[PDB]
Parts: sequence; structure tokens; C-alpha cells
Amino acid sequence: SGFRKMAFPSGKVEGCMVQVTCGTTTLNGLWLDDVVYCPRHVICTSEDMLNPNYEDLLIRKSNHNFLVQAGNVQLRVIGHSMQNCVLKLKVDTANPKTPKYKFVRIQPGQTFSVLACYNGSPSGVYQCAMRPNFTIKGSFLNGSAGSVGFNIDYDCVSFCYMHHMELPTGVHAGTDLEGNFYGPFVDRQTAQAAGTDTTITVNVLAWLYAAVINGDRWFLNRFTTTLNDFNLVAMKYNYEPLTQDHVDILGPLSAQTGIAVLDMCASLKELLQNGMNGRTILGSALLEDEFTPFDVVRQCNRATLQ
Amino acid sequence: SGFRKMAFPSGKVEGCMVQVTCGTTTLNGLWLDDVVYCPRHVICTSEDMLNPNYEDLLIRKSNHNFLVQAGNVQLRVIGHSMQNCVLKLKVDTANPKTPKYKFVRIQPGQTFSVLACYNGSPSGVYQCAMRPNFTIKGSFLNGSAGSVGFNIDYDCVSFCYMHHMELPTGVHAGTDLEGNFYGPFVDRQTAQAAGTDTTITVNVLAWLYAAVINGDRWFLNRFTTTLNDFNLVAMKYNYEPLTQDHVDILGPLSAQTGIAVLDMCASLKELLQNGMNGRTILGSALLEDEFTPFDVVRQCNRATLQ
Repeated sequence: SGFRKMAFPSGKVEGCMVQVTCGTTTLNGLWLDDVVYCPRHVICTSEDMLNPNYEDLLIRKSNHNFLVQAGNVQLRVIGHSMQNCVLKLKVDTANPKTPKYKFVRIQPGQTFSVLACYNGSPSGVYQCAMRPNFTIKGSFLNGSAGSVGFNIDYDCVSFCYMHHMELPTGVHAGTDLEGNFYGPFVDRQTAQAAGTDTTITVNVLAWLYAAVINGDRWFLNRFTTTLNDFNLVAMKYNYEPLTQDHVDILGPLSAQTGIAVLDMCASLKELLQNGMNGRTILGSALLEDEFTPFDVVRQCNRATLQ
Repeated sequence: SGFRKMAFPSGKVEGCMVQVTCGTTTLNGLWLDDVVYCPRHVICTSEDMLNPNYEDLLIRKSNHNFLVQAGNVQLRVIGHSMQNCVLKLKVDTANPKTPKYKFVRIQPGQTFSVLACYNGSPSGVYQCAMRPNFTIKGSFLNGSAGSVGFNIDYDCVSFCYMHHMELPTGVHAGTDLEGNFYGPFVDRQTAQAAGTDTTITVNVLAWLYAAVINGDRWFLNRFTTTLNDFNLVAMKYNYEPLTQDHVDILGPLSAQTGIAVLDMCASLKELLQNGMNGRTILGSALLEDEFTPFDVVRQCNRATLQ
């Protein structure tokens, strides 16, 4: 019983974090085999961050300009490549703690765990979701760039996010591990803003089906709605329109419980218009969009053979 | 910017988790040097869990009755001691991944990070607080006993909780690492219940001072209250009475901001009686009691030199 927002265990990622310093600019890098991946703006001085020409900044930088430290071990840079917004530093030492890994680019709505680091030291770990506007509603301070986001399936760490910058609004933006930005953003200290943040309707649906499994069935269906109508009421509450793939992605949830997406969309229809009153669902006092279908079923209470 | 419930990085604890099996009963153990600490009810068969005599169950158990596995490595038990509700298995192999550690018994209100394991494999990590009734509002399934809770100061892991059982209500109960239970509970499958769960008022106060620092100052003080009056309104909302130590524990928060505990107690006075309306604080739509003063200041936005 119980229902918490869990991150994956962070140990396999902790063994890859290092400090990268170029000049008087320091952030974090991800050390896999003999390459350290880090945001490319580690090469920029304070003023160069308004409109950098990263090409030209890098061509003036030699290897000794880079200090990379794994704890008390200095790793010497023997070469570099710029790949999109991420800089690959080849180092003289292959990381003996490299886990089985891959790079994957996630989709908005999907969740992952973040290991927030400063000065190459892991600070803490927390679970989050890619918002539909491609930002993450994270918790990041200056010096946290290079912190990565990941998922762990069996023993294989799928890295999906590297952290670069914070938007004026306070939300965060970054790239995959190939350095391509998530969203229409750029690594430049320039006035930028994200689109309108919708709510991940499919995630809130998987959440309600969860409540139904564990026992919280207050506010359960008492009506119906054509997918279109829900979208109309959801539009006023910046709720991401619901598609039939959304209706199918629930998989073993409309079933294995026997309630319908529309019946749930109807309970959601009311809680967005009339409110939650004083009651709560799975502890949360607000509709939750950071749980996906896989996250839901893992924590759900099981049947007891007697 | 941003404000998330962060667990400490779990890696140092992951390297200590093992599987402990006695007979046909399996749970997790904590492997430090050449001792594995695990809940003592690993020695009980299904029926022995209503009213066990652990003394007598253990005296009938020899070392070979214990299978302890660290991954693919079997660790042979060479002796055991029962210490309160925790069983110490001495093993033929000292754990080379033992971090610098200590055992500490935390106080209700204090937070810690939980590494939930099944079959000796870390499953995920999440931050929680010891409730005033000594339960933890965790997320635990059968087989998760032996999962531990911890804090990390610098590189020293302070283990503070080992997980034993789930109450009828769905909340969780466990011991320190000396095996003394947190609360008036026992490792027996018997009808048990916790006291009334109060809210950690000092934690909600540190939270509001945080909101004030980061910028959310809606609902800020517009009145005053003698500590006594707040307690009167807090009594109806099962809010833990507020003491002057509580008023002093804020430390650099009433100051370093300049608002008063009572002014905050007054804003809290209203949000408990009239409500939060449609607004939220630091994202949460409910009053939060799982952040302490230290948790608050670490994540708060800093001043930019210009």
C-alpha cells in the first residue's frame, strides 16, 4: 500500500558524474568509457553567453584548457568533438564504473529520474516528467548543468536528458545525449519562452485508474462524455486534448479494472469544473500528470492468496 | 528555481543491499562490513507470524538455514545475534563497498530517503518524513522489509530506519538499525493501530517561509495570533500543537526573511479554515509537512551578482 513518486536508484549514474572546468566556468559531465559528455556552454565566458559562436569559441580552446576531475582523480582531455549542443571530451581514462547504457530521446508525457549535481558531486535525485511544451518542471540551480535524466530497465541505464539552462519563467530546458535540444530553445542567455503547458491527460487517467485499484473510488463515474465534449471543457483548463491513442495507451487499465476512459473523463470533467471539495486521491490534493501507465501498476496493491 | 521533494543519491546504500532467505521466507538485508542486518521475522514461517517466539524460532535455526546472496555471490552465514527486532548475520565476506556510515535514531518530523528493495534488488528511491505517530507514509509491498531509510551528510551515510511491516491502515512501521521499533508497534501479524496523525506544523512553516523566499507570497500575513489561538484552530484540523522550540527551530527563516511565526501561523490559520481557493504554493495544492528547515534553504533561489 501507499503511492509515492519514486526515482530509480541513482547509483549507476553517480559513478559517471564528473566536474568539467574550462577557464573559470564549471559544470558537470557524464563519464562513459573514455568520453565525458557535457553541455557545450562550458566553453563560454560570462559575456560570451549572450550570443556565442560555439564553433569559434572551441577552435581557440586546446585540451589543456579543460580540467576534468573524477573526485580526486584528474582526467586529462586528449581531444574533443562538438556534437550539436553537447561537447564530447575524450579522456585518458576509461570509466571502470560505466554501466550498461543507451541513449534514448523521450517524448513529452514520459517520465524520468534526474540526478542533480553540482561541482561533479551528486546532490539529490527526483522523478519528473517531460511537459508537453518540452520543458521540465525541475529543481536546478546555477552549476547544475550536465546533470542528467535517465530511466533504468533491468540493469541498462537509458539516458534521456542533459540539463542546460533555466528559462525566465523558472522552468528548465535541455537536450538528449546527442545534444539536440528538447523544444524550440537555444543555449543562449536570450529572451526565450516555452509554449502553453498543457496537462498530460493520459497520465491523470492512469492515475485515476490507479486510485480505483488501490481503493480510492470517491468521485468515481456518474456520467458519460464523447471524447469531443471533454476536450471542450479541458480547453478552458489548459488540459492537453485527449486522442484515441491516449484512450488505447491505458492498455490493461480500462480493463483489469472495467471502467471506461470517458467515464473517467467525466469524473475528470467534474473535478476540473466543480472541484475536489475536501477529499483527496492517493494523498494528492490536485490532479497528477507525472505518473504514466507503467509507473501506476508497479506500486499498486496486490491480491493476497489466503 | 523550482522546488522538488529530493531523496539523497542512493548509490552508497545500493552497494549494501542483499537478499536474505531463511526457509521459504525472503526479504532484504543491509550488508555492512561482514554483518548483514535484516528484520528478524525472516525466520518465521507464514503461521509463525501471528504470535512468534523469536527466541525459540532462532534457537532451532542453524547457519546453513540462511541463504544470503549479493547479486550472483552467495555469502555464507558463520553466526548470528538477535538484537531487539533485527537479526545480525555475520557473513564470510566483508562488503568492499561499505560506505562511511553511522546508525542514528531520528525524531518524528525529521525526513529521510528510502531505498525500496525487493529480492535484494533496489527498486526505487523516495523522500519521506517520520510522522508524529511514528509511522511513515511510505510505498512498500510484501518483500520490501529490510529496505532502509537514510540521510547522507558529506560522504557519511546515517542509516535511521529499517522497514518491517505494514499496518491495517496502509501506513508503514519499522525500527532503527539497533532494531528498536519506531512507535508502540510489534513485529506480529496482530491487530495494531497508530495514534492520531498530526501535521508537522514546524515543517509547514519552513515551507511557507520558503515560498516567501522564492517569490510566492500570496496569502501572506494580514493578521496576528497568540501561539495559543493557533493551537485552538489547529486542534480541529489535527495540526500538531506548535511549541516555542518549534518557533525557534526555524532559525534563519523568521529572520533572513523578516516575517514572524505568528504572522505565518495566521496565514496558516486562514488556509485551514477558508481554504486555498484556486491558487497554489510552490506547486503544491495542499499544505506540505515533509520539508524541514534544512531541506527548504538548500533548494531556494539565490541572489545574482550583476
